[PDB]
Amino acid sequence: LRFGEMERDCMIAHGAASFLKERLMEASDAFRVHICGICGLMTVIAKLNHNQFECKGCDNKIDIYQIHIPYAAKLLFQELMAMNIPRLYTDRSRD
Amino acid sequence: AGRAALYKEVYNVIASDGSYVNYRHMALLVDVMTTQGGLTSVTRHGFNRSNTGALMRCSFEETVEILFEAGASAELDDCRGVSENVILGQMAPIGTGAFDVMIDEESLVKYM
Amino acid sequence: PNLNIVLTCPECKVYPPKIVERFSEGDVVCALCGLVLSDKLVDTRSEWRTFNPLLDGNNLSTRIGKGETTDMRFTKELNKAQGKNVMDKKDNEVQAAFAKITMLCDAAELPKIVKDCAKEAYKLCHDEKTLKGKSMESIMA
Amino acid sequence: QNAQRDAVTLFCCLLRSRLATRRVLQEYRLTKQAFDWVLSNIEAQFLRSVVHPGEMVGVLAAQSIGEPATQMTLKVTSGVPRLKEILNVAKNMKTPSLTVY
Amino acid sequence: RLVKALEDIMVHYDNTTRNSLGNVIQFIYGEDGMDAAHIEKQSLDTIGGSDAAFEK
Amino acid sequence: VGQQYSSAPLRTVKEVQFGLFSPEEVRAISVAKIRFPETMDETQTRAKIGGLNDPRLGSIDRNLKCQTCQEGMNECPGHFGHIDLAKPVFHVGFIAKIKKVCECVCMHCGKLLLDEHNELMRQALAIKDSKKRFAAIWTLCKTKMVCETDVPSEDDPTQLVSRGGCGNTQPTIRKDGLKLVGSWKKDRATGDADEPELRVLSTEEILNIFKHISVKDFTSLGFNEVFSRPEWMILTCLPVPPPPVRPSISFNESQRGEDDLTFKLADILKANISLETLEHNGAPHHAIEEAESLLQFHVATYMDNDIAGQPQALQKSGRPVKSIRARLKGKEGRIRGNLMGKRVDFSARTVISGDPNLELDQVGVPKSIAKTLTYPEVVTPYNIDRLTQLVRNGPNEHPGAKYVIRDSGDRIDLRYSKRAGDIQLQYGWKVERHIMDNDPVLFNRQPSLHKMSMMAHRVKVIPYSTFRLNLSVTSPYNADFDGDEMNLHVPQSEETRAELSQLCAVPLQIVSPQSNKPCMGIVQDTLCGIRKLTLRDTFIELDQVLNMLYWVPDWDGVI
Amino acid sequence: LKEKAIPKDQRATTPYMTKYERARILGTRALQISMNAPVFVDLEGETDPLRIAMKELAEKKIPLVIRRYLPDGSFEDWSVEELIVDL
Amino acid sequence: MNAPDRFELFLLGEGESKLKIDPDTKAPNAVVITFEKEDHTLGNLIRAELLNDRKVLFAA
Amino acid sequence: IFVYQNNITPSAMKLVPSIPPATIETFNEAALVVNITHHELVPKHIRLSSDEKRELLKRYRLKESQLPRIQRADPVALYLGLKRGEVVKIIRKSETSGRYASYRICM
Amino acid sequence: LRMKHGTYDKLDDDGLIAPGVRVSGEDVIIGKTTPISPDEEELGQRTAYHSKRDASTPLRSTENGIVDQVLVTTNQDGLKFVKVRVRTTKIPQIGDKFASRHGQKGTIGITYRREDMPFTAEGIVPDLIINPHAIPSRMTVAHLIEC
Amino acid sequence: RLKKVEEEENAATLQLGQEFQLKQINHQGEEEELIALNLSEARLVIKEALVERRRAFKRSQKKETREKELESIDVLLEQTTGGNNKDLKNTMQYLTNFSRFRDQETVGAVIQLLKSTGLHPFEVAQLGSLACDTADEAKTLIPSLNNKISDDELERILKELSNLETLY
Amino acid sequence: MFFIKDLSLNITLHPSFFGPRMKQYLKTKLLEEVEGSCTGKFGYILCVLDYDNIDIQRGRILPTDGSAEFNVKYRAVVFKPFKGEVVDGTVVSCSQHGFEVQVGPMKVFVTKHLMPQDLTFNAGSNPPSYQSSEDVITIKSRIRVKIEGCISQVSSIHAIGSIKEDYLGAI
Ligand SMILES: [Mg+2]
Ligand SMILES: [Zn+2]
Ligand SMILES: [Zn+2]
Ligand SMILES: [Zn+2]
Ligand SMILES: [Zn+2]
Repeated sequence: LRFGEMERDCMIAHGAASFLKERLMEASDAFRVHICGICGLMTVIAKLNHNQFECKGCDNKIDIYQIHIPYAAKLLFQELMAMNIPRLYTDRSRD
Repeated sequence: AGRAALYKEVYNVIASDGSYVNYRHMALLVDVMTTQGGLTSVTRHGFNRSNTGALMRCSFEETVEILFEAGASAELDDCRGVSENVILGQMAPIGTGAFDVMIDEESLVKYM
Repeated sequence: PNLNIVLTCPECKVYPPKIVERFSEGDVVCALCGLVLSDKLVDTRSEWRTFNPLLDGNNLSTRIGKGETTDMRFTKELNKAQGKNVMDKKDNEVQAAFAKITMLCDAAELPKIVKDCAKEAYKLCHDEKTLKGKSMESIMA
Repeated sequence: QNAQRDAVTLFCCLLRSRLATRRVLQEYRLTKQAFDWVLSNIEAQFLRSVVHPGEMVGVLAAQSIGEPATQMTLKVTSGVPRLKEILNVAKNMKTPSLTVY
Repeated sequence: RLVKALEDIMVHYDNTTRNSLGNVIQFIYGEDGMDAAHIEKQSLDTIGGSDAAFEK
Repeated sequence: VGQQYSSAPLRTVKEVQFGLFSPEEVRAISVAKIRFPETMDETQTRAKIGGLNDPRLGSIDRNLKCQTCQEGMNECPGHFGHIDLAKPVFHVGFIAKIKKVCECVCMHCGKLLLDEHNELMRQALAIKDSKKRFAAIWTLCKTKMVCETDVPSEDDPTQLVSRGGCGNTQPTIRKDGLKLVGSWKKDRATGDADEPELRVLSTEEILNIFKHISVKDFTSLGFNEVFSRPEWMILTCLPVPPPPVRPSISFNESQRGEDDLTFKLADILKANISLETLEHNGAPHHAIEEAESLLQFHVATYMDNDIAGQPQALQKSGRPVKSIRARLKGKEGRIRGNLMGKRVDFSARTVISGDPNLELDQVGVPKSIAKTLTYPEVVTPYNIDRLTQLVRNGPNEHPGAKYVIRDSGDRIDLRYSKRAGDIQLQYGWKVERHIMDNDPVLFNRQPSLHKMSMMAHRVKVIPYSTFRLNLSVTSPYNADFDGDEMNLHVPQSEETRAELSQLCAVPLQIVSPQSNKPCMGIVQDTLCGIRKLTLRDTFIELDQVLNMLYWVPDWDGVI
Repeated sequence: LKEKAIPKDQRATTPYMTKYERARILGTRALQISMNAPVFVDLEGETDPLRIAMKELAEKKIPLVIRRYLPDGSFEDWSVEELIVDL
Repeated sequence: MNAPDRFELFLLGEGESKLKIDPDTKAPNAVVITFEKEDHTLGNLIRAELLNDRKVLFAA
Repeated sequence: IFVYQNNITPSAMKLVPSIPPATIETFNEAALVVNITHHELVPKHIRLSSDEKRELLKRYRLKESQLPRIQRADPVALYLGLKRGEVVKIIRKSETSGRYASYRICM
Repeated sequence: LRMKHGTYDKLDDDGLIAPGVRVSGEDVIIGKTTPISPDEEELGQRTAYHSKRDASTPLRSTENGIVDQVLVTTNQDGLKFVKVRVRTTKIPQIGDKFASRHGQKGTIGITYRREDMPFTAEGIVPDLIINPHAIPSRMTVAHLIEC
Repeated sequence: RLKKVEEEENAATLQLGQEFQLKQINHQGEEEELIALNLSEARLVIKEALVERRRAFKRSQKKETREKELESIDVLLEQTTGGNNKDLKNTMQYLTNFSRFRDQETVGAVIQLLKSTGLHPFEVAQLGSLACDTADEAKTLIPSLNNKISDDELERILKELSNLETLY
Repeated sequence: MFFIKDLSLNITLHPSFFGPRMKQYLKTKLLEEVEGSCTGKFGYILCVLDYDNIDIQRGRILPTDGSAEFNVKYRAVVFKPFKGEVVDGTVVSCSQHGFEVQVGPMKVFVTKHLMPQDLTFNAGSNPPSYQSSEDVITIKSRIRVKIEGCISQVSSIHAIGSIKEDYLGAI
C-alpha cells in the first residue's frame, strides 16, 4: 500500500512517533551498514567472519559504528557522493 | 500593526464562508509568517531560504540546487527536525518522543 | 575462488536440498525441514512486464534525434555536434551494414526473424581477410 | 509571576462575573457544601484543560486551516485567489482599496 | 505548501511555541496556554446592559 | 536470518555534515581503477572484464564477492570505484558560483579585489549570516577590472600604502554554453585599448588560480577549508557508484537490458580514452577543443540533463537519458516518493459498507484478510498454552499461526512444517499469528486532510469479504458507501500497539480540535427515527418495549 | 560543562503526567511484562500485558523515572510515583 | 481461505449443543438462552406465547 | 535630532555616522505630521534595560538569537530611536486572554 | 530451472491445456522453454534439468474458471502463436456496485431471504430496498416518475 | 577532522603518546596526571586488589611467597571469574619472574625516595620495571636513556636502589 | 607496559534482569566483561580497580527494546604494548623462519630476516634454536626482544620484533 506525505503528517499530528518509526523501518527497508567514525563515510569494509572493520583511506581499525537506516536513504547518500558531495557523525560535537 | 492587519485579512477571507476555525491556529500561522522582522511568504524561496535544516529544505522541490548550496557552504544540520529524523529513520523527539524513559534502581529497591 | 553460493539447509543436509520458492512471500524454505533460508526475494517477472544489443555488439547503440524542451535551432546544433565520433569504432560500419541490410530485407518485405538472422550472419564473420572486400554486395547478399 | 497573572485575565474576569456574591445568593441559592464542590470542580477541570506539553501545534494548525480552504468557493477579489495572494505576497493589488474614516 | 511550512512547531515544557532551532513563535502558547478542545462559546456577563442594570 | 551479528557499537545519527570530495579523498577511498569501457561478458559469458561491474566492487547476485568482503548481496552496501580524467572539467552545480567567484578574485595574483580598507566592505565583511556576506562582497567587487598594488590613501590621512600583489587587469567574464570567455578591455594602450581578449578561460588555469587563494579568503567567501575548497569544486577524478545504485535490470525474458547510468558511464570512459589518445599522439590542435568540450558536455549531462535548453543529449531510444537530478526531482524522485512517503507492509484495502451492529471502536474484517495479515507475540508463561493450541491449529483455520520465530533469527514456516504437533514452543520465542479479535489497528481514507481519518479501531472478524464500520464515524472519514475504499495498518509491537490504542483510538477523539465542537453525531436513518420516536403523539406497548429494553445492552433489568 | 541538569527542588514543570508519557510508559511496561520481566503487583488471571501495566500504574508502582528536556539541553527529572495521573 | 457458506445456516451444532442455559446475574431468577441455527421464525413464536402465559414477568 | 524639509544630499549625510558615541537622527516632517503610535493597530512599545534583558534571557533560557526580530528601519523602531541589540517588550490587546506580552530584538 | 509449483498436470503432450477443464488460481496453462544455445544449454552451468529456464505462464492468482475455446495459429511472420480463453461465473455478492439511470450508484449492504424481507398484501416481495434519504438532496425526481 | 595523522613513537626522551599522555582531567573535573607503574609496584597492587575484592566478597556472603601466591590467586580467580585468563596467568608469572623486588617495603621506600626526587614518571617507571644494576650498561641498552640521563646520576640513583632491592 | 586510568564502558542489560538486586549483578557483569579482554585502544585489559563506590547510578530504557542501557566508569589495569624498547620475554612455540615469543599476554614473532644474519641458527633443533652464545630457545627462554611495532588491529593484538642489537636476545 501507500503511506504518503499526508499520512505521515497526520501521524505527526497524533504524535505517535514510535509508530511512525516502526512503519518507516519494519514495514519497509530496514537496512544496516557501518560508518567510519572519522571519515563519517560508509566505506567500512566489514569482514564479519573475522570481526575486522578496516576503513581504508581513513586507515583505522577502531572507530567503527553500525547504524540503522532506510535503504533508500543509503542509496540517496550513494548518488549524493556520486554527485561529489555527506559526513554522518555519530554524536554531538556542538553542544 | 502589519501582523494585526494580516490576521484581520486572513480571518476575513476564511470567514467569508465556512467559519470558523479557532483563533489560536490562525494566530500561530500569522506569527510564524511574521517572526523575522518582515513579511515572509511561504514560497519555494521565502521561508525556504532560512538558516534551517538542509534536509527539510530539500524536501521542498528545489532539491538538487539547495543540496549543492549546502555542500558548497559545508554547513552542519542539527537533526532536531522531524523530516531529518524520518529520513534517518530515528524516532523524532515528538509527542511520545519528547522525553526519555529512565530506569530507577532506587525505586526498584524500595518496591521489593 | 569462484565466489559461488549454493543454498543448503544447515539442519537437514540430506541432498542438494529439495527447497521451494514462496514467491508471494519472497522467501525460500527447506521444504523437508520448514525453516526459512533467505528472505526478501527480488522480482523476476514484473521487471519484464514493466516494458538488439547482441546483434549490435558490445558497443552500445544510440538512436539520437531531437527533443521537445529545446529550440529547433538548438536541435539542429545537436544534429551537427552529435557526429564527432563516427570514425573511432568499427561499429559505424556495423550499423552501416545493418542499415543496408535493413533496407534490403524490408524492401524484400522479409520477416524480422530473417532480418535478425542476416544481422547474426554478418556479425559472426564481420571482419576477416577471407572477407576481403567484395564490394560489400557479396557478403550482404 | 507576571506572565501567569496576565495569562488568565479573561478567565478570571468571567469567573468573577459569574460568582459575584449578589448573583450567587439571589439566583442560584448555593450551600456551603455545594459551593465548595463547585470551586473544586472549576479548579480541577481548568487544570485538566491546559495544553499538554509536547505536541504538534503547527501541524494541527496547518491542517485546520487547510481543510476548510478546500470547501471554499472559487468588484473585489475573494476566495481561493485572494487567499493565495495574501498567503503568498506577491505585492500585487487587484483591489488595493483602503477605507477612510 | 502550508503544512510543509508549519511542520516542526512544538509546544515545549517551558510552554513556549518553538521551532526546531528554538526560535520562539508564541511566548505563552496561544496567548493562554489553553488546549484546542476544552473551549466553549460561553458569554461574558459584564459587558452588556445599562450602567443602571449592571449596578442593579 | 540473524543478519550476521556484528560487534560494532550500535549508535544513532545525531549530526550530518556536507561538503565536497578532494580528489585525494576519492582516490583514497576508491577500490577500483575502472578503465575498460566494455563491462560484461569478456569471452562473452560471465565473470566480466576488469573494467566495470565488479572486479572489486558491488556484486550482481548470488556471488559473495563485494571486493572479497563476503556479504552475499543483501548486506554489502556497495564499494566505490573511480576513474581519472585527462583534463579537469566543470560542475553544472557550481557553474554560476565559479563565475561569481572568478569575478570576485583577481587572477594572476589570486587575491581579493577589496582588502579591509574600504569601510563599506569592511562592514560587509563584519556582517555575516553565512552567504549574504559573500553576495555583498560579490556585488561590491563587480567593478575595478584592474588589480592594484596600492589603492589606499584615506585609510591614513593621505599616505598611499601598498598591499597588493599584481597590477594586472581582469576581464569581464561572459557565461556562455558550458565554458567561460574573458574580455580584457584593460584601457592601457597608447590609445584607449579597445581590444578585449576574447579568450576561453582554461579549466586548468581556473584550477591553478583557485589553488592560489588564501584560507582567510575562503572564510571571507564562505568556504570551509576542511570540507569545502574551490579547487575541490572542479572535477578532476570522478567517483563511480557501485551497481547497487545502477542495477542491471536483468530483462526477465532472456536478456539483461542493462541500464541507463552504466550506459552513460561507458560513454564517459570512451570519450576519456579518445581524448587522451588524441592528446598523446599527434594533436593538430583542432580536435582538442571539441574533444574536451564533448567530454565536459557528457559529464555535465550525466550530472544533470535539466539544463538550459541548448542540448538534450538523448540515448537510444527517443526517451532522453535521465540524470541524477531527474532521478531526485520532485514527485517520486527518491525523496518525495521513497523517503518522505513510501510503500509499506502489513496492509489491506477493500470497500466498505455500513453496519449498525458495531460500536465505534470496532471494525469488521473479512476472515481472508485476517488470515493473510499477522502479528507476532512473545511467548510468556501466561500465553504458553493458548499459543501452543493456536500453533497446533495450523495456518488454515482462522485462529491460527503462520510463523514461529525462535530465539536466534529463525523462522520455521508452519506451512510445510511436518513436525507441527512436535514443536514444544519454548519461552522467549516469537509466534507470529493471525489477527484475533479486538486487536488495535489503524484505519485510513485517502485523501487524509486533517487529524481524523487516521483513527484506530478494535477488530471483530466477520465473514463475507468487505470492511464494516459504524455509521456514526462516517463523516470524519468523509466516505459514503458509493464504492469508496479504506486502508488498514497492523501495528507490530507492544509500544506501537499501546500508543496507537491510547492516542489514535476513536472514542477519545470526539471533540474536534480544529473547531471545538464534536465531529461525530448520529446520522440519517437514526436521526429521522429518533425524531419520529420522540414525539408527544406516539406510544409503545408492552411487548415492543420489552424487546427494546433487551436491545439496550447495559440495561439494568428494571422495567 | 555545568552539569546540564537540575536539583529536584525548584522544578518548574507541571506535576501532571501527560498523555504522551502515559502512552510511552504503558508501552514500555507492556514490553517488559511481555518479555518475562518481574511483575510488581499481583495478578488475577489476566494475561494481557497492557492491562497488567494498566493496573500496575493504577496502584502506582512503576519502577521507571522520566526525563524532560528543556529547549536548552538542561533537563529535569521526575519519578512516576511523584506525578499525578488524572489526565 | 475460510469465509463460511450456507451449510452453517441451519445445520445444528457440530461438536456442539443446541442451546446454553446461562444464568443472569442482574435480576432474581433470570436466565438467558442461546439458540443457534434458528431465527425469527422460532423466536417470535416462543416469545409471544410465553408472554401470553401469565406467570412470567419478562420475555424478549 | 535633525529635521529636513526635503531631500538630503549624500555629501551632507555621509558624515552623519561620525563622532561616536554621539548619534545623529534624521526625520522628514512628512514622516512626522502624524504620530504613528496613536494608530489603534499599533500596540504599546516599551524599552528594556540591559539588566532586565539579561534577566529575561536567563529566565526563558534563550540565547539572544531565538527572539523574534524587528528591523532597524522600522517606523516604530525609528520612533523609539533604539539601536542594535536592544529588546522591546510589546503589550498588545489579545483576544483569548486580553493582555499578552511579547518581546522583539532590534537586529 | 526454478519453475513454479503450478502442478503442471493439466497440460498435455503438446504443451497446452484442453478446453473444458477447470482451472484453479495457480494452474499453469502454457509451457515454454528456453532455446539458448549459446548457454551450454544442457552441458554447463546447470544440471539436467535439460534446457528449461522455464517461461511458463500461470493463471491470474485469484480467479478460477473453466478453459474454453483454445486456438493456435501462426503470427504475422510465421511462428507458433497461442490464445486461450477462460470463462467465469460472477454471482453478485456484498460489495458489488449497482446504479440506476439517474446517478444513484451504490452497493449491496447485506442480503436477506423472503421470510424476513418485507412483503406486501399480494405477496410481491421486493428485489431490493434503498434508503429514502437518497431522494431529496440528490433531487432525482425522474427516478420516482419512472418507477 | 583533517584525518589527523600524528605519527608518534614511544620513547623515554619525553617522546610520549597522545592516547596515553600525561595531563588528563578526571570525570569530576580534577586534573588527571598519567599513572605509569613499576613491575614490582604492579606485583604489589594486583595482590592488594585481590585481597580487597576477596574480603569484599567475604562481606558479600556475610550480608611475597610467590609459589603459593600465584596458584592461590589463580584458584581465587576461578572461584568466581573464568579460566580463560591464561594470558593473565602469563602476566603475573612475568611479574613474579622479573619484578625487581619481591617484598613490599623496598618498593615503598623507593617510591618514598622518588616522591622527593620528582623524576619523570614514565622514565622512572620504565627504570623500575627494568631489573638491572648497571647504569652504563642500561645506557647502552637504551640510547634514549643514554641521551637523557647522565651516567653519574644514573648510577648514583641505581646503587642506592640496588642495595635495597632483592637481587636475583 | 601496564597502565592505570579511569575508563568508561557502555553496557546493555536484558529486561529479564530487572530484579530487586541488580547493582551487584552489574558489578559481576563488569567483572567478566572487563577482566581477560583485549582491544586496540587500550590493548589487553587486565583487571579492575576501585571495586567499591563505582559509578553507574542511572540508566535509560532503550526505545525499541526493553534493554536498559548503562554507563560505567571505573579504574582498571590494562597493558599497552609499546614499540622500540627491550622486553625479556619467554618463547613457547617456534616456526621455521623465526621463533614466536610470548612476552606475557601476546605472542610476538621475529622473522628470519629480523634475526641477525650472524646468529648461527641451526634448523635441526626442537624447537628450532636461533642461538649463538646463550639465547637457546627453551621452555623458559628469556630472550631480550625489542618490539618493532605492535601493530594494532581490531581486537586481536599482534606485534613484531627483532634481536639485531647488542644485548638484544642477550640478557
Ligand atoms: Mg535548520
Ligand atoms: Zn573512514
Ligand atoms: Zn531443512
Ligand atoms: Zn562487499
Ligand atoms: Zn591581481
